[PDB]
Amino acid sequence: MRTYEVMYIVRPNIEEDAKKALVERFNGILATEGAEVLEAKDWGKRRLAYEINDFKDGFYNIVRVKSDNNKATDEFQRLAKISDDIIRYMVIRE
Amino acid sequence: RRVKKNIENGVAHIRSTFNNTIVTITDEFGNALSWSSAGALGFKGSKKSTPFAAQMASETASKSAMEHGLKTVEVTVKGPGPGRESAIRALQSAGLEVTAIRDVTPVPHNGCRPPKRR
Amino acid sequence: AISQERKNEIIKEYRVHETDTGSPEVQIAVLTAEINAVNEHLRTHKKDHHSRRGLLKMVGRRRHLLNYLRSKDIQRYRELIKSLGIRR
Amino acid sequence: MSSMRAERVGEQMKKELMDIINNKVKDPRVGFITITDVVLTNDLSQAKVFLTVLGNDKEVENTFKALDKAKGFIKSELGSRMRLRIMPELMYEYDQSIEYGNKIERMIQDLHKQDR
Amino acid sequence: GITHIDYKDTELLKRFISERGKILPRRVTGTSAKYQRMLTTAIKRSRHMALLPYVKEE
RNA sequence: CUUGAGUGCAGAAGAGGAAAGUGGAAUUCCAUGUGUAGCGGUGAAAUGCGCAGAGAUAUGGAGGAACACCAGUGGCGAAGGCGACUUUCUGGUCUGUAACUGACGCUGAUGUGCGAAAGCGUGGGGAUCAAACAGGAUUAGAUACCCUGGUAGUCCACGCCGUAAACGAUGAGUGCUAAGUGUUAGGGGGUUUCCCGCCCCUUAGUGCUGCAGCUAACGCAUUAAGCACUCCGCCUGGGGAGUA
Repeated sequence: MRTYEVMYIVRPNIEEDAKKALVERFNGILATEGAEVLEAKDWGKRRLAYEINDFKDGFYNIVRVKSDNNKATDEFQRLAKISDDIIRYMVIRE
Repeated sequence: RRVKKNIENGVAHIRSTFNNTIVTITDEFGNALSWSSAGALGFKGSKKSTPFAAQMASETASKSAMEHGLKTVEVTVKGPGPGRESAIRALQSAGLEVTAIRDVTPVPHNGCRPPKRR
Repeated sequence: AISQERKNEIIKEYRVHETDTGSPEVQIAVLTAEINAVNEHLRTHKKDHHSRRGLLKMVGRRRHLLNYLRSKDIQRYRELIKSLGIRR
Repeated sequence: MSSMRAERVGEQMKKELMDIINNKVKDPRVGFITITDVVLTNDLSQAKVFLTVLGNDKEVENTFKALDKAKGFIKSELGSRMRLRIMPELMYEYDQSIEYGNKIERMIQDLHKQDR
Repeated sequence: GITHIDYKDTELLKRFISERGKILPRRVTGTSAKYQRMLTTAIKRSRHMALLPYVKEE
């Protein structure tokens, strides 16, 4: 039973509706396999220290989940890779 | 307007190897209009590396720089050069308004192996 | 590599008296569990030689404890050897 | 007292010396963007380094009082870098030719003044 | 006595960083080796999120 | 029987190992914008590229490799070796308690594994570097040192090879024998309101200086090359010879 804090960056170019759809879909796909979200927080607009590829900024938001060892990474490592609307992410432990 | 670009704020790109010095003057975004090199002005071999060659190349570059008009400029330092320490005073004495001095040393984060021998 | 809870239940069910934690039967049982876990890991991860060295040390410890048991009391050794199904 | 070999040793020692002095001598609080030139005896046991500093006559002194401590590190790394057998002792001296040459340009004014 | 360094608390990660954005050596900051290891881990993790610069001079 | 050994319980640190993914700098190359006559090289030169637009600057892209700061006379590992970050799997060690098994221990021929770099086989990849090779330079001569390129290789997967100045040139295990002073991971006590300070005590590493003692000397000295016991490996003048 391990807590996997994960934060991810969505580009500022998205619309508000698309942004909310992204956030809800990602929390849902994170927690749908057996994980249960303990805290989903929207850190919000915050200046980056480097242009990622060509975007100056992004949206920080944090999701904290506890599950088995292969419920958090499994869908991120695919979907975040294909989905170009995400540009940065990682998952940490306790 | 490429030839006669009227801008008083560009950036000064000097480059001084341990054998040669290349000086070029660009715009703020970095559009080159003129340059000077020790190899262009009769300096060969060792005399290219000597600091006064770099200073005089800086003078002859600045001449063409204000030929089209240029007042303020920022200096970027690339590589170890024996002529760079007096270059800033050379440009400022040439009739310039140097604002920011920045040393840009490309230091690789252990990307490629350096040549073993000299 | 066996989770603490699995360790506790193995020493629960291979115990000899209610307070016993370390004894040839309990140690051999938990060592067999760890050996099987590391064997599974090496089955999945072949070129992992440090873990295999640790597994060899575990196998040696278990074999030495088994020899001690067989020399000390034969009947409990004879009933233990088939409880986990080892030492054909 | 000089041979081509000493010249090559001086050039290749200058290239590495400038690198180390400006990229590895952290601890001395007075780091300075320096230029250098090095000469050696024919037997490569003695080497003279000539360099320039930016600052006043107390900042050159602070930088020198820092180079004096750092000489050990410089010699260690330099021997760890080059194939040369015997580490030459190193002393650091200002390149007075910079100011002298500048004074050398000064009387040029006098020649042009009287002829004008 | 913080006893835990978190990479989302950028104030502490800027207090122990250079004007070049590089990690300050333990001698300059005067911290402990254990907390130094935690600090460099946190700083690298923050750098991975573009939360801290790799090379800054402007 | 519990002292050695081991399992527990509470903790600790770690570039220990294998697999996948992610990131920045730098590199070469490609494309584009500006821009003209040079670039790089050396002691000096020369080879070569450059008007077909070079080098320089700015932007974008492709691919490979290794991870600047941290970085330490630091850490981990049996050795070789292991430094970007995240996750998964996994080995070892240390501290305190210690009720638990109750000598279950040490060494270890044969045997079986791991084993730097180079090298071999089948494939893949190939950015930098670079044996061989090509050219130039240097030289009384230069096949070399220097420069311009550059193949194998350096990288990955699976096999083979099984060697090193593989070194602490010090086999493993255990016990005893003055001290002083750093440093890594812990533990405990005291003081202080409070440790974020400090002092004292202690365990396990890792350094330096030094008694007794040993050594032919250099030197080692609680990490012994001292005092003892156990087991294994090896030596008996130099060359021939690591030869037949």
